[PDB]
Amino acid sequence: LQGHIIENPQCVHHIKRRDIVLKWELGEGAFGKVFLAECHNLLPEQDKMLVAVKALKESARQDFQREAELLTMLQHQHIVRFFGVCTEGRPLLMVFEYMRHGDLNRFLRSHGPDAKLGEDVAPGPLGLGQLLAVASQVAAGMVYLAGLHFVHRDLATRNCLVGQGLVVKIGDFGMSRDIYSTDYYRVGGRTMLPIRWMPPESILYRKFTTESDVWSFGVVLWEIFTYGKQPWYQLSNTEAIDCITQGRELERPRACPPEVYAIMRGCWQREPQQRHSIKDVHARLQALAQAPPVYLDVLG
Ligand SMILES: Cc1ncc(NC(=O)NC2c3ccccc3-c3ccccc32)c(-c2ccccc2)n1
Repeated sequence: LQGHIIENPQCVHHIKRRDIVLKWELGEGAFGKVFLAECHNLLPEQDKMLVAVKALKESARQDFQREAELLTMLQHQHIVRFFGVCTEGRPLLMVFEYMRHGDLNRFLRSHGPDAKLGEDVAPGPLGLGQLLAVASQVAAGMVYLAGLHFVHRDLATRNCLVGQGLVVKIGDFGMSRDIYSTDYYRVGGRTMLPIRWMPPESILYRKFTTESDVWSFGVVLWEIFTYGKQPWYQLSNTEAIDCITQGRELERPRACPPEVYAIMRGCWQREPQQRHSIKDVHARLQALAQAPPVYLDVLG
């Protein structure tokens, strides 16, 4: 499964069941459901705090232990915080920080020109500075994963979360194939591929590396500047496979300056070895994110 942390061949904190108090469901997938909950005695000078709890729907017990081990390793400002597990009785639970604004795709769409309707964001569409801040934070999380030699394989805005103060982090609760089924191409009986985010070598040769994740980051950058639109939305799944393998590139979004579109094309070099590194991509976006109003006003 592309995006499943256990596809990486690289101690776990435990929380008592009495310390977790379920509030309501946030979502559900084929592997289980997610709830908002209050977690007691988790962090000092807080006493009580909101968390997102993933409940497991055997080999699944072994998958759970391996997932928990890998999630414990990931500790970064731009990776969704994993607090630990609850193993006393059933269902087994995984506890994560709660991200108020939900997934990045939903956040972009709700703050784009097609939205229906102010604590963390100004009225109307997200400005250039805000779009650059979002992009920079996702790149920072990808720099951290590249540094640990982790290959995501399902990087996309749906697989990022947005918290209070527009803090953006990479992470998901394993429900993207259920919530965003049209973002995947169904092969056989259960295989679902995020082809629109995949480079030619991943589609043609099934090779996944730090470089295929750079390509996916370029597509993320494109989703950010189109306010969450699906890449190749005008194409069917087979038509998108044809365009990607033929070497066609996503058009410059209207809200995207040429400086940013350059960073996107740098992620989309046909040859994996010639794609810019995530360190270089993050350095450029961060520089543009923290540029003074005088400098990015002439970019916009
Ligand atoms: C069946 C299925 N399909 C996709 C899934 N998604 C992931 O493994 N996402 C990882 C990930 C994968 C690469 C790199 C980083 C990170 C990361 C970081 C924070 C939070 C979550 C993740 C899961 C799943 C299993 C346990 C807990 C949460 C999700 N389960």
